[PDB]
Amino acid sequence: VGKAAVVKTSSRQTVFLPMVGLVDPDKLKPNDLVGVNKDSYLILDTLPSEFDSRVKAMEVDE
Amino acid sequence: QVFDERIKFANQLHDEYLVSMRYPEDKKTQQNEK
Amino acid sequence: KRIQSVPLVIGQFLEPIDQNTGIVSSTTGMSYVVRILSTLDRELLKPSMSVALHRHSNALVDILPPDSDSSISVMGENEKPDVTYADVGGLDMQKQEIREAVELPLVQADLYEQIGIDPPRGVLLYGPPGTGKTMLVKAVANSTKAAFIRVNGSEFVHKYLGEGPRMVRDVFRLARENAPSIIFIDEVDSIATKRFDAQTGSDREVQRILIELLTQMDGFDQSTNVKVIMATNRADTLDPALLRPGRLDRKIEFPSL
Amino acid sequence: HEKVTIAPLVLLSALDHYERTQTKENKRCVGVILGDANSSTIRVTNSFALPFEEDEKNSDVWFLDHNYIENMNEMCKKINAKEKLIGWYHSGPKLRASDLKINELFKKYTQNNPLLLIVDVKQQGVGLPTDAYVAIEQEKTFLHLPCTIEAEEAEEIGVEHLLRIRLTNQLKSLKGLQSKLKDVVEYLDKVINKELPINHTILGKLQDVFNLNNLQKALTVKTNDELMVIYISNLVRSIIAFDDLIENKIQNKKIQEQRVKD
Amino acid sequence: SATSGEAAALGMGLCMLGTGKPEAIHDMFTYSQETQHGNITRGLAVGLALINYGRQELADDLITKMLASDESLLRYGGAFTIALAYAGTGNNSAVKRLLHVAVSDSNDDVRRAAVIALGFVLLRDYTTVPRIVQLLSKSHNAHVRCGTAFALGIACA
Amino acid sequence: DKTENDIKALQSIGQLIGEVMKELSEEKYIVKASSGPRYIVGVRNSVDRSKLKKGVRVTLDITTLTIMRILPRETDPLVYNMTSFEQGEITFDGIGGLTEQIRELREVIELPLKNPEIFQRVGIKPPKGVLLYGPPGTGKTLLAKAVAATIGANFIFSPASGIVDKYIGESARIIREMFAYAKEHEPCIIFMDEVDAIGGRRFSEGTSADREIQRTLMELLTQMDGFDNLGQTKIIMATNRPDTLDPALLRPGRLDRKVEIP
Amino acid sequence: ILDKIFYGVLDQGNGWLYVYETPNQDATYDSALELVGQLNKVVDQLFEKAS
Amino acid sequence: TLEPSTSITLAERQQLAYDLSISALLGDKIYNFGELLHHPIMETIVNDSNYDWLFQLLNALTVGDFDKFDSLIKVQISKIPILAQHESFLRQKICLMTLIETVFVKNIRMLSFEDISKATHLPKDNVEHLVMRAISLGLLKGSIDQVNELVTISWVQPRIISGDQITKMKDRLVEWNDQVEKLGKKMEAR
Amino acid sequence: TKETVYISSIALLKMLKHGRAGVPMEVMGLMLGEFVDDYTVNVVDVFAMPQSGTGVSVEAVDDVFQAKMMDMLKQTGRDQMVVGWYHSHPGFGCWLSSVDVNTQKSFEQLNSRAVAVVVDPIQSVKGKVVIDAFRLIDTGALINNLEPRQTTSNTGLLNKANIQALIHGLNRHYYSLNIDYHKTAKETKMLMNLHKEQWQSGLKMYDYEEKEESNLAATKSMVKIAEQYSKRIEEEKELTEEELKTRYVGRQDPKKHLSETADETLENNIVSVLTAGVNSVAIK
Amino acid sequence: NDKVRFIKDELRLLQEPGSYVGEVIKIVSDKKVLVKVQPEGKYIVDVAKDI
Repeated sequence: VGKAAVVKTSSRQTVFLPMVGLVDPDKLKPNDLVGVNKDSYLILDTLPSEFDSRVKAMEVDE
Repeated sequence: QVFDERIKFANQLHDEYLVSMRYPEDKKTQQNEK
Repeated sequence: KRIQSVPLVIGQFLEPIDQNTGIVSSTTGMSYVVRILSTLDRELLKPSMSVALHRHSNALVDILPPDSDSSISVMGENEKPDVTYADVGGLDMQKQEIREAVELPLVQADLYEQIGIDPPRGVLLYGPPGTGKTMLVKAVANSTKAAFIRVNGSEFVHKYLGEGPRMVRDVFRLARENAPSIIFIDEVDSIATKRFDAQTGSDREVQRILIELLTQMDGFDQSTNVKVIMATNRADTLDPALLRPGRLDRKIEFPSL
Repeated sequence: HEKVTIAPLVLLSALDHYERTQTKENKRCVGVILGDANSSTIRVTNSFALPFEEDEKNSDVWFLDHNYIENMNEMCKKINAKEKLIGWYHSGPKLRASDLKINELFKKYTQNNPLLLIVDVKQQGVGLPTDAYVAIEQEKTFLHLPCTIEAEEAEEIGVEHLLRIRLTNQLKSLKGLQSKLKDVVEYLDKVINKELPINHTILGKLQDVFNLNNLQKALTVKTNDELMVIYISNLVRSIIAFDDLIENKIQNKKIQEQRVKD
Repeated sequence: SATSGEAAALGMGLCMLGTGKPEAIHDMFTYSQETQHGNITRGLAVGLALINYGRQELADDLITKMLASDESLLRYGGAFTIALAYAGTGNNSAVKRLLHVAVSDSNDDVRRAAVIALGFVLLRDYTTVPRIVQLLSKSHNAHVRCGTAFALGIACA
Repeated sequence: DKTENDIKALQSIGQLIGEVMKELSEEKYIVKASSGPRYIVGVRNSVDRSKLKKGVRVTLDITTLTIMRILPRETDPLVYNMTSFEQGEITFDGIGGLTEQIRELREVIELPLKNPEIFQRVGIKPPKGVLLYGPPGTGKTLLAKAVAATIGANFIFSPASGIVDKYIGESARIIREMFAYAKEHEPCIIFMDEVDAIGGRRFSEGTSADREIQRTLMELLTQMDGFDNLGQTKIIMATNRPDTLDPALLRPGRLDRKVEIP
Repeated sequence: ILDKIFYGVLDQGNGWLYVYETPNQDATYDSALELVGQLNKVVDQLFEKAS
Repeated sequence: TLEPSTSITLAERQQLAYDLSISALLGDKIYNFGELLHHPIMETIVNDSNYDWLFQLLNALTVGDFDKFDSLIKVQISKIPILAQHESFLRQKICLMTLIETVFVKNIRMLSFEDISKATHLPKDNVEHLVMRAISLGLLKGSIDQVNELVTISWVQPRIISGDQITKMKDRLVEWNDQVEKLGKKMEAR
Repeated sequence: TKETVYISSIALLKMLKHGRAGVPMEVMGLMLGEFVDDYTVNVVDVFAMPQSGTGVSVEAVDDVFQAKMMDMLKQTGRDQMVVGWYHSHPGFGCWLSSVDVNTQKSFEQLNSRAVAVVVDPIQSVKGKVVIDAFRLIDTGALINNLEPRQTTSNTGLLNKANIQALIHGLNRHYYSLNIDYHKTAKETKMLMNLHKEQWQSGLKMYDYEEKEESNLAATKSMVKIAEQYSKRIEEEKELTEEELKTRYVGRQDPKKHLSETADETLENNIVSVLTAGVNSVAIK
Repeated sequence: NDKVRFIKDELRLLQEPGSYVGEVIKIVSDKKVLVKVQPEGKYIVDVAKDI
C-alpha cells in the first residue's frame, strides 16, 4: 500500500500525493490546513499552531 | 470456386462502370454555358 | 480521425446554429460555440444527445453512445427478484389503478392504440407521511422483469449548478433508449411546488431542475413504454401545471383509513 | 526472468556522442543508463556517456573514472530525482575483457544487476540496434532479456512528426520467413561438421521449437475443420464483394442524371 | 561566407554554361556535402544546374546523386537541373522524373520546384502545358498551386 | 539519505482522484473529477481493468488525464466525523439507576450486533433507529459514551448544526456518506447529537437560505425506505424534545424505537 | 423431441440412438437477413431508371 | 561441470560416482544414465570392479534385456522392484519420443501398441497399462486409443543425444526453400 | 536576418521531457551549440537546470551547476558555448512566459545570440509539436533591421496567430517566430528502424498471430456485430431514393450510407485475407 | 483532392479555441457593443469591420 497523503485544495479539487519527507505521518492530521505548493500541491509547510481561523469577530484581549 | 468468380464478376461490372462518364460531358463542357 | 482519440471531454448538445456548427455545454460549466466534425451531421444527433469535446478548444468531435451518469447508473436489474406483490396485501383498491397505468402499457402497448385513449404518462402517490410502500412499486418491476430507474429528489442537483439540468435530461432519456423502463422518483416535492418555488428564492436560480422536468416530460412518453412514478408527502401545495392532461394524467391517493 | 523497455530517445542519443567524439572502429564508447530496475520490466528513461579509453592491442586496458559517475549522479538529483543508476551501456560489436571486467565496477553504485547494452552504430540486420544483456554469477553467461521499445504518448508521436496497406503488411511476412531459414542453417552448420563446440545444452531449446511446414502434420485431418473458419470468411465476403455493386448501382443514377441535365 | 558565398556558385555557373568542365561538377558537389549552409548549399545546387545546361542525358550522373540525397537544398536544385539539361527539345523521361518528385517527396519547396521545372521541359509544346498544370492546381498543396501558377506563364508568355 | 529523500519527495507531481461513472470501452473510461467535470481517460499496464469499472474510486493524471494508480474507495475522507474519539470514562455502572431503560437498549443494540440469528429465527427485522429523549440533565449525552465504552466498535458522531454548512449538494451528501461508509467500515453504530432542525415542516417565509436543509431531511427519509440492505447499522438520534423531529420519522417504517429517559 | 424439450434422434430399425445437439443452426440471422434483405432492395434500386 | 570447485583425489571420484550411479537407479528424472557420459564422471572412473553399471545401462535401453545388468550387480539393489520398474520406463521414454522427430522424416505423429510391444518385450495387455504409468509421472502429455490400437503422444522433455534430429532440422527447412520462389515473386509483382 | 533555431531530434525531446512533470510545475535548462547569425542555428546538447525559490527567473541560473555540467559534457565531445536558455512555463497559456519579461535583455549582455525557447501549451502533441522561441528586437520603432527575410514571415493574418491572442505584435516588436527541424544520416536510419507509425520490428509472426488470437472471439463477433450495423444503415437512409421521382425527399441520405459503409466493406476484405493468410503459408 | 483539402481545411477550424455565447444589450456610436455572456459577466467589446 505505502504511506500517502490526500489533500483537498481550497478550490475544491482533490490532489493525490506521495508521502513527503519534509513531514511525518504522526505530524500530519486529517481534516487539517497545512501549507501546500501552488503548482505541485505537495505538503511542505506544517501546521502554524492554528486549526482553522478566528473567522470574523474574535477578541484576543488579555 | 464459386466465390472466386463472384469477385471477378463484381469487378467486371466495376470495370464497366470504371470508365464510362465523360461521353456526354465532352459536348457540354467544351461548349459555352450560361 | 485518430487525432483526438481518447483525450475527449464529455459534453451535451444544445441547439443548432449553422451547418456543421453548434453550441454545446461542457461538464466544466463553460458553454462554447464551436463547429462540428465533418464526419458527423446535425441530423445524426438529438437535442438531448451527448457529444465529445476537445480538451482545450472544446470542439465537437464524436457523438457519445446513449449512456451518461444519471447519478448511479442502473441497468434496471440489480438484485430485483426478491419481493413480489403478494407480500403487501389490501392494495387491490390502489393496485387496480396502478395496473391500468403501469402494468398494462408495459406489457402490451397496442391495446391503448386500439381504444384511442391517451394512456397516462405519469403516476403520483398521495397520502400523509408514513405510507410505507417501497414494495409494490418494486414488485411491478419484479413481476414484469422490466427496467427500473430510481433517482431520489435530492440526487437531481449536482454539486455544480449547470450540471443539474444536464443530468435531468439524462434520467428520462436513458429509460427510453434501452428497453421499456419505469422511472421512480422518491419525494420530488422538494422541486415541484405551488408558488413557493425555491423557498422564495435561493442561491442563484435553483429553478433549472423544475424547468427540465416539465419540458422533458412532454418530449418523452410516446411509444407508451416508459412510465414515470413519483411518491410525495402532503404539504397541501402542488404544481397544477404538472397535473395538466398534456403532461401528467394518473393521480392515485393512498387508501387511508 | 525480467524484461527491458528502452525509449527511442535513449537509443539515438547514445549514437550521437559516438560520432561527435570522432570515434573510429579501434575505439569504443561506454556510458551509463538511468531508470527503475525494481520492477520486472526494466525501463531506461535516460543515458549518459563516459570518457572511455581503450587500447586496441590489449583487452585488459581500459579507462573508467568513477568520479565522473559520482558527479553525474549528483547532477541528476537536481533534474530527475526518481531516476537511479540501473546499469551501463557500451558501443561496438565486439565483447572483450575491457567491457567484461568493468561490469563489477558499476555494481558498486548500482543496486540491481547492471544491464549490458551493445549499441550497433551501423544498424546491421533486423531491428533492435541495441541488445540488452544480463549476467549471472552462477559459469557466467550473457543472456538477453525481452528488450522492447516503448515511450509515452508525446514521446512516441514526437519522433513521428520529425520523420514525416495489406500488400505492405505481407512484405514483412516474407522477411520473417527467411529469418527462420537463415538463422537455423548458419547456426546448426557451425555446431556440426568441422569444429564441434561444447553443446547439447542449447540443442534442447532448439528442438523445443520443432516439436510443436515447421509444426504438426498430425492435425491435417483436423486442419480442414480449422480451415472452415476461413471458408466461412468467404461466405460473407462474396456478398461484401457484391456490396460494392450496391454503390456501383447507385452511382449509375448520377451519370444517368447528368445525361438528363445535358 | 553567409552573404557573398551564394554569388560564387552563381558566378561560376554562368561561366560553365554549355558543355562546361566535367571536373567542376564533382568539385562543387563535394563542397555541398562538406559545408552545410543555408545559401551556399542551395547556391551550389544552382551552379551545378547551370553547368548541366544543354548536356541532356550527359547530366544523368549528377541528377541521380541529387534525387537519392535526402537534403532539402540538394533536392531543390535537382528539379531545375533536369529543367536546364532537358531545356529546348523535350523528353518523355524527363517529365516522368519530375512528376515523380512532386508526388512522393513531402517537401513543399521541392514540390514547388518540380512543377516549375515542368514548364522548361514543355516549352516546345505549349498546348499541353495548361492541361497538365490545371490537374496539379486542383490538389490541396498551396506550393504546387503556386509553382504551377508561374510555370504556366513561362511558355505561354 | 533523509535530506536527499526530501528532494526525491518534491520531484513527484500531483494526481487527480475521481470515481468511475460509465464504461465507454475497454481502454476508454469516463471518470468524474473531484471538481465536477468529466473526461475520457485511458489506462496503463500497471492497473487491472477489472477494478476500473463503475462505482470504484480511481486515480487520474493532472497532465494527460489518464488512469495512473488505484486507491481504496473513500467518498469524502473526513475523519473527525468518522472517528468518535473514544476515551473510557463512564460505563454502564455510571449510568446506573436507569437500569429499567438500560436493559431495554442492550437488547436492540448489543444483541443484534452480537448474535443476529436470534431475530432471524423469529423472522423479525432488526431495528434500525433508536430514539433517546427526556428532560435535560438526565445524562442523555453520557448515553453515547456509555454504550461506546463497552461494544468498542466504530462510532460516528454527527452534530446537527455542524453538517448544515452551506454548499451546493453537500448538505444531502453528508447523510449519504455515513450510510456509504457503513458497508466498508462494518455496520457498527451511527450517532446523531441533538437535532432540532431538519425535523420541521418549514412553512415558507423565504426560509433565508435554509432550503439546503430541506434536501437534508429528504435524504434522511429516503435512506430508510431505500432498496439498499439496512438493519445492521444502528442509528442513535438524541434530541431535547421529540415533537421537533419529522413526524414522518416518528411513524413506523423508519424509526421503530422510542426510548424515553424520564 | 418435436416439442423442443429433449433434443435427440432414435433408430427404429436397430433400436439404437444417435447424438443430436440442441442448436439446429449456428447464427443464421447473419446471412438470413443479409440474403432476403438484399434480394428485396437489389431490384428496388432500378425501377424506371432503365426506362 | 565445475573444474576448480570440489577438488578431490582419484580414489574419491569413484566413490562419488558410486553415489551418482545408485541415485539414478531409483528414478528416471533428469535425462538418464547417459547424462553422466558427457559429464566428467564416467570418463574419470574405471570400467571394472562394478563401476561399469552406468555404461552397461546405456546399451541396455536399446537392447531391452534386464538379465544382463542383473547378473553384474549385488543382492542389495536387486531385491527392490523399483530398480526394474524405472529401468523399463527409460526404455519406453526413448520410444515415446519417436512420435514427433526421431526416425520418421515426415513428422507424422503415430504410435501403435504392436511397435511398443517389440521394443519393451511385453504383450499387448501389459503395454496398455504401462503407458498410463509414464504419463501419470509427468513425463509426456497425451492419450491412447484402445479401439484402433493407437497411441497419440507429443514431445516435451529434451534428451542429451544428437545426430538423429540434426539431418531433419535441415530437411524441414528444405521445404521452406521451395516456398521462397512462388510466393516471393508473386507478392513483389503486386 | 533573424534567428531560427534548427533543433535536432534528441534535443527536441529532452526539452519536452524536462517539463514533463506537472502542468503548473515549471522547469528550466540550458542550450549549447556553435552556429552563425544571419540564418542557420544549431543545438548540440541541452540539459535541465535546478529550480530556485523564484521558479523561472534570471537569478535561477546556478553557475556552480552550470560549470559542472560543462565539464561532464567536455569529455563526451558535446562541450559548446552557451547559446541561450530554454524554459517550460506553467499552464497559464496566455502569452508564453508567465514570469520572465526583461530577463532576456540581461541575457543579451552575455551573448547577443541568446534565445528563449518556450512551449506554451505545456505538452500537446497530436499531428505536430508546437514549440516557440524568442528573439529580442530591442527598439523596433524605425530602422533597426529586417526580420521578414530568412523564412516564413509576415504572419498574423486577421486576428489569428498561434494562440490567436498575439496577432501581429506578438511579444515585443514582432520577434517573428520561426522554427524548423533537421535530420542527419544517422538520425534518418534510426527513426525508420524504430518508430515510423508503430513499431513492428524485432519480431515478425507474433504481431500477426497475437492480433488474431486476442481477436478470435472478437473477430467472429465483430464480423457479426458490424454485419447488422452495416445493413441497418443501408435499411434507413437508402429507402429515401427509390423511384425516378421524389418520394421521401432524399437529400444527403443516399450519401450518408455510402461514406459510412465504404470502409466497412473494405475492413471485411482486410480481415478476410489476414485470417486466411496467417493460418496459410506452410506451418504444416 | 477535394475531400483531403476539405478535411484539412476543417482541421484548423476544430483546433481553433472557438467562441463564447452572449446577447447584445446596448450599442453606441463608438462601435463598442455590450454582450452579456451567460456563464461569465457582461463585457463591452468592439464590433467587427464586416458588420
